[PDB]
Amino acid sequence: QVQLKQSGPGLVAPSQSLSITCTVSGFSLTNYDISWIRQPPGKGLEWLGIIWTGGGTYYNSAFMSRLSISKDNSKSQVFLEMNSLQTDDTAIYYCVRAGADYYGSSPLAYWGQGTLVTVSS
Amino acid sequence: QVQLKQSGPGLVAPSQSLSITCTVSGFSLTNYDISWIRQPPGKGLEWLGIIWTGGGTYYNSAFMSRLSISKDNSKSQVFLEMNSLQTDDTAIYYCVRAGADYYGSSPLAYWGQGTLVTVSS
Amino acid sequence: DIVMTQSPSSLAVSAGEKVTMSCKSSQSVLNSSNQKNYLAWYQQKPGQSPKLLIYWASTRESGVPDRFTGSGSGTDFTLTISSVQAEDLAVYYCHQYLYSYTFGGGTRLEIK
Amino acid sequence: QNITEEFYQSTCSAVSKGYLGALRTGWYTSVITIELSNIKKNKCNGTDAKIKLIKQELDKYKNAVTDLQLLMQSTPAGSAICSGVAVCKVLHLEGEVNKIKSALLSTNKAVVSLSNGVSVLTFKVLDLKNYIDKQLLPILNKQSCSIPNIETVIEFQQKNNRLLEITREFSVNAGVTTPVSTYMLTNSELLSLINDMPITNDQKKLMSNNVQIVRQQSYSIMCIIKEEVLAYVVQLPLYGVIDTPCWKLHTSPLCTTNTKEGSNICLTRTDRGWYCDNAGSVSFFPQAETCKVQSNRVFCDTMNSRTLPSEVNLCNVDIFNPKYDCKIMTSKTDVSSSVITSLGAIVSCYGKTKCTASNKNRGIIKTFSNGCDYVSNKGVDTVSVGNTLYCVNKQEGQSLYVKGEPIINFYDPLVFPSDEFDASISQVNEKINQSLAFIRKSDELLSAIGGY
Amino acid sequence: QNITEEFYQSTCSAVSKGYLGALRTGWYTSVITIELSNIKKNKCNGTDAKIKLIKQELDKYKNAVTDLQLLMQSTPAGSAICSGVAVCKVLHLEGEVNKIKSALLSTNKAVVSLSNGVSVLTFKVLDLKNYIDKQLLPILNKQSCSIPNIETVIEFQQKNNRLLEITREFSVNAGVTTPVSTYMLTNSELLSLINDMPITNDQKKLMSNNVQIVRQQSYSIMCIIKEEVLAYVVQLPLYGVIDTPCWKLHTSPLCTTNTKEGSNICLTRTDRGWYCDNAGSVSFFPQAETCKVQSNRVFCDTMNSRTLPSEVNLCNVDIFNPKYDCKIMTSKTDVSSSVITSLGAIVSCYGKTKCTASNKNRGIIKTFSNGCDYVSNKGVDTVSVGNTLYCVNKQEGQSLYVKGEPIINFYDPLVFPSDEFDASISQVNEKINQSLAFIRKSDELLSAIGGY
Amino acid sequence: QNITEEFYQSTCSAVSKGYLGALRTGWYTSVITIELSNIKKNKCNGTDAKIKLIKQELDKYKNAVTDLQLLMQSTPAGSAICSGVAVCKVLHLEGEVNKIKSALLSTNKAVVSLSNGVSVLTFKVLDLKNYIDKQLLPILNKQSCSIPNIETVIEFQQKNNRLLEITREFSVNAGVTTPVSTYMLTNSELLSLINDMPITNDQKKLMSNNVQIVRQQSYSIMCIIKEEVLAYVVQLPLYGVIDTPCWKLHTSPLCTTNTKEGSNICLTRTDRGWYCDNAGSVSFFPQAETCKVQSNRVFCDTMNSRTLPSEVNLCNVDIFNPKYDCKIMTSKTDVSSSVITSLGAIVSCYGKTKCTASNKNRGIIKTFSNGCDYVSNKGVDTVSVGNTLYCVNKQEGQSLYVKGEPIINFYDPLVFPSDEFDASISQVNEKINQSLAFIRKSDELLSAIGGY
Repeated sequence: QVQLKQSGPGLVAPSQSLSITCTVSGFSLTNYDISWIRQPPGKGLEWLGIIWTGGGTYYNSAFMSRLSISKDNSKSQVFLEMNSLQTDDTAIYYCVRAGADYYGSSPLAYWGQGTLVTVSS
Repeated sequence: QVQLKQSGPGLVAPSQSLSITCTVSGFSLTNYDISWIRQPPGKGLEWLGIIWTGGGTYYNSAFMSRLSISKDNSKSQVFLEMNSLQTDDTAIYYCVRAGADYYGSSPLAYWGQGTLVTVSS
Repeated sequence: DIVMTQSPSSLAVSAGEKVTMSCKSSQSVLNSSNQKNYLAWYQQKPGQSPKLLIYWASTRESGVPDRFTGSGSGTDFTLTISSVQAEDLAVYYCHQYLYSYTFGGGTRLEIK
Repeated sequence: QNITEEFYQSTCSAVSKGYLGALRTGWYTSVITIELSNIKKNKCNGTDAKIKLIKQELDKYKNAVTDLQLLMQSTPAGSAICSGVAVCKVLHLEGEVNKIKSALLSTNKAVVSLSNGVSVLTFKVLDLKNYIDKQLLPILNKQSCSIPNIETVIEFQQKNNRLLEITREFSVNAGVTTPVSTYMLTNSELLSLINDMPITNDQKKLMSNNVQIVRQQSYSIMCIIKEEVLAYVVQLPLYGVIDTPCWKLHTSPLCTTNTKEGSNICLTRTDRGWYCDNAGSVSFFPQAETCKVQSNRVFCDTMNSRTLPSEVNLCNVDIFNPKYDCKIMTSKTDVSSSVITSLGAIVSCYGKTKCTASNKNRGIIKTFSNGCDYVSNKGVDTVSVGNTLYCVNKQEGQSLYVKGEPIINFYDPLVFPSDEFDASISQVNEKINQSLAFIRKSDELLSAIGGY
Repeated sequence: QNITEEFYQSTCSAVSKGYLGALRTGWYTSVITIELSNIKKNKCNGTDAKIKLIKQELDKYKNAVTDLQLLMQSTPAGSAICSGVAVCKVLHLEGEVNKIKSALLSTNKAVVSLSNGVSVLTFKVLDLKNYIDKQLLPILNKQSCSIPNIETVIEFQQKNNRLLEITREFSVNAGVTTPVSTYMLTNSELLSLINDMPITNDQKKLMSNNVQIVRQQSYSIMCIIKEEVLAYVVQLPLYGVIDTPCWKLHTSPLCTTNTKEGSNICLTRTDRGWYCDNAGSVSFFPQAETCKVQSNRVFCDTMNSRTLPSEVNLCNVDIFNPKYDCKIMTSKTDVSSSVITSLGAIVSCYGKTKCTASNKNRGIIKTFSNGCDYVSNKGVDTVSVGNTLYCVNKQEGQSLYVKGEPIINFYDPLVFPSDEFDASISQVNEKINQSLAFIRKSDELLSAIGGY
Repeated sequence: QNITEEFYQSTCSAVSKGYLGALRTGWYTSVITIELSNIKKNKCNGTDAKIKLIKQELDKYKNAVTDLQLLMQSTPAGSAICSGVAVCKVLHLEGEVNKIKSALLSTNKAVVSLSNGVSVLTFKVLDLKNYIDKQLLPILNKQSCSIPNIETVIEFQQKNNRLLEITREFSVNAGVTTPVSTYMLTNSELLSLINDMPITNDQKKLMSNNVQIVRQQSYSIMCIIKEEVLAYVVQLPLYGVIDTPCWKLHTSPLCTTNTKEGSNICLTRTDRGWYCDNAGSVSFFPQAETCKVQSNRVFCDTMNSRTLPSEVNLCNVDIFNPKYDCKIMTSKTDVSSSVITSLGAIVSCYGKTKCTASNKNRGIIKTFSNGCDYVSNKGVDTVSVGNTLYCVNKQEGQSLYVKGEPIINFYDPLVFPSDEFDASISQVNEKINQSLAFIRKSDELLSAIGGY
């Protein structure tokens, strides 16, 4: 089987930096893309960038100035960090997966357990 | 005919630098390798580096840190210099010749007249 | 480096007899490029610089006497003096110049 | 994902399988602009060594500007430079450079629509105008030439350095440089540009995974130096297809095993090279230079490819398939030769030439017979034929040896054609038919001779 | 100026006329010299990192000098190197370097005559001897070894940088570098050198108009490092002909329109390439790499050129003219292909391959039929054949379409030759006749069947 | 030493002699390593210009490291790498980088045995880790962040410059860069590598005499970047044969002297190129690009060579010897052309073309007749054919002219073959016999017209 474990604080004061780590198990990071989706309470999901198999990233245009996604292959870990977090950014963060350069990839199949983030002082 | 004439002092204080020069006549330095061979008293001969036709050198692995051989084609001269000379290095020095890359050569035919070197203070 | 081992250390003999010295190489001295053997026999008279006697274990240097003509193969070579002479009282070295330059101990000849 | 080489002794050809190629089918032009300063007159008087160095750097900058103006005089400097040339001419029209300047004033990146009707992304890599006017221009204007900080000079040099390296690479190449160096476009800037490109997510992922091939396939065209703007078009590739099934075909001569010299007829499949799937048709790449190969993905370039119907694939597994006509070459030279494939080596030995296969630890282990035979890549690390030495690669993957009767056997050497560079199975068949027709015409001639 | 590209459907070949070419037919060699310093011993004893940097730069200079000495040991390193080699050997003679050394002690340019009887200009681009001996040599000589200013170190590095880059280029290129970089000869120095050449005013003007082509056609041969002089021969081209009428010829395959495979006979004129007028004869350039093009002005190199009688001109407008015998090839492969001319494009479609011509705003606008057809460059912007894509260059000028019956029609497929490379119309007229003679004698044979 | 260039007017072929040879038969891969520092976080809070420059240099270093990591992602990046990539994956195995890192701690050069069973020499060219950790890392760690002096910034730039240029070359060349630049391996370090290579002393001497050819034949494959190590395999050549007697063969077309067009049959021996002696067999080099030529030693590369039996040499002095069957080309084009040999030139004139030989002072001195004729290199300095011009090299050596009847005379033009890429005397004579059999059959037919 495969699994994703999420670590790091959820609550953060406004206009600070929020960090989080998704540690994977059951597959090689050098073969699986790892996105980061966000669900505000009582609202649908929205995309918050991605980091490819080669280490490159494609941030969302709205958060491109604050979002930051990194990856380490040896530990099989992914790191997400956001800056200048404001009240609107309270949500639940999921370190969802992806597949290959094909449709038959199970686009967003195995999602993390989900980490709540309440942005308040 | 061909000949080699050796100059420079032979006696030197220990842990000093000893210089020596071999001037060739009867052949072009740009065609003949000019080795340098050593003979301690009451002992056989031993190798002390060489400088090729193209100016490059291949020092002895034990003497590579101190031995220095140079040459100049115009005056047809070869220079040898050793550093940190100690008591064990008292010997007889020969600026011996060589041939070509092909084996069909006299390996060490025309040796110098021999320069004695007594390392003492 | 390849180490030369020449025997005997000393070889006393009387004039007109036969003298044979044997030199052994630690590793093969044959060259695969030119198909030759890079060993040379040198003779050093007392108070004199060494004189090239033989290279290739067969060919002699120009101007050397014909009484010295050794032979050998692989890692074993021998120098033989057909007619020992009174003025041929010298120390003889076997030398390799394939992968580096090294010399033996020196076979000593004394007339009697 | 797993490469399965298959060697067919029927033609003794090695076809690899399971490649995930990505054909290049388009270009995208980014107008990379640098903001120069139109400074030509020096007014301050200073004999200091630092001032002399600053003036020397400014002279180098002016000479670079003049060289770029000469390159513009060389401008306009298929499908490789057109859109670069097209943007070069558009920027020459009045007001276009001004609109680029106005759009890029606010941000280092923008999307600008020009009079030609095409909108392109413009990237301000270096702002030399701001540095020149704000830092060294005030010192150069005042009569004191007050420079108490050496570092600025070095900083200036650094800021100037890229431009010089931009000019130099231009000057030797007359305004068309490939591959795009790290001076035309930094890898960080290139990666940031790939995200602003109007493409799918798959294309961004593909060209972010393999960024070096993007540089190898890219271009940089001098366009215009004017109005304190140095604009060159970086023409990045565009991969319309991604992860398509691609496979390579290596071919080796197949000659008769006859010991007597003269009866050697060699049949080599000429469709050697790469094949990819694209829009239901096979893109064939004969030249081995165009298709770069990464670990498993065969990046290619349809700039010189040939479209073919799908049944050409059926020609690989079936030589005599009626669907497609395979291309072969008939020659007489039976020189022993070997080709190192991805998962082994094909070795063809004829005449008195010797062929050996050796491992690092076991030494020589195999001796090759007459004909073309294939050796795997594990347990055999080198192959020496005659005096030449081809090293067998150590790539990991399944390899299959297929027992096949040589196709040269069913063709009679007497009627077999010679030195035919490119042919076809039906083409050689009809050549044989015409030769046999001549044969039976001669038979009719001797029949008439016997009867009369 | 007015490029009148005429397309002939008789052979479907596009001839672009009205080019003002400038052939090159010789070289002028300048002995570019750098004054070095024969410094080998350092007497400085200083642990300061500035003195360490000075010593490191001096060590780099010494290693560059040693590398140049190795390159001289490589010296001497058609018509490409002869003049450089000849001056290389002359400078090796005793005193020949000394006269150049003693002739430039007052000026940076002079024409010196050597023992070979040739007088050449000797530019002195860099004077490193003066800087080394007057600035850092006094610092090294004194036991204090106090470097006064860091800008002295920076200036030393900047001056030495040209020599280091020259050494790097020579080492990687083994002493012969082309195109001449801006380190061997700056564009300002090259422009000043063109004015001192002993040539016409037209040659100087043409060279000053196109300096980039001069660099592309130039050379820089390392000659000698000796007597505190590093001399390399920069041999610039020489254009003995200027504004001659030059024209290009592009050819495309012409095959039968039959859809059935095997009946397509392809003819393609092999005289493609450039043609120029020179001394009453036509200089023919078969490959297009030699003849660069810049704004209707073509620049050509005569080393690969072939002289031809003027009558070859009427070959272009009349392939059956008895004055000249043009060159063609006969092949069987009828692969659809496109060739991009100067004012349009020729596209040959056969079999089931599809060919389209499209404008960027109107989409697909034209569909091509079987055969070779030509399209202009205005109103049509792209041509896609099968899966591959080609342009049409945006060059402006009159383009003429000439209605011509395909010459392949008069050539019967049964007697048409195959896989030919460099045949000719008079070459291909009797081997067919012999073929019919082969028929005729075979016409006797069944007559021998009939009449006995 | 004495180059005895002998020209044979029989086939008008020029064979040089007296050329020593140094064939390349092996590779020696040295793991050149650079000690990087794994620094990713900057703790400085200073806004000084020197601190800004330091941060810029560190950012350049980090971007270079990231580019090298991308190049590693391109790794493994045909023996030219087959032996080179075998060390890359060995270094990828756990602990294999650590053993090199530990062994090279004491000395900057050491022989290290790896898990593959092969021991290779490792050389620490640049210790960037020590410089970064000991000099600028303490400055970064402190909150003050005060650079001691700008000379530290300049030294950091100079040290990082080699790594930046290494990364630039790797990025533009995707890792495999050739020739090995002076940034990959300095000439002094290359000489030390040759000295410490285990080889015959003759090989050490030969490599020390010609280091430029060593660089031209070398390679530099990017292997790995990991564990604060940057390892690239520099695989130097290995010359197993030295001073072997080699010889060149230049061939020129030999066509009929008839002025009437169409009757000219051209014979040109196709075995042109270099030959060398090696282990009792002749190594033939089809093209002249592989065999670099020094003053007398023709360094070569057996990676493309072909082994041949010894008696092929007897082909040069006797083309009709039964020992070897030489290679020729039978064409029809009789274009006048010249080939410049080492000690003169062969000039072939046919038709109405004119050929002249001229001297610098005496002017034009000789006019060439129909056929191929050879002119020496002393007394003649230039040869002009038609409108094109070549030299004759002024190399010093004996040249022998041999009177030989044209072999093309013995071949009848009617039965002579055409456009044959590579024939042989046995092949030509057997096809001549076949054509004569055909004419004999037609004679049998015309006789069968009678007889009855």
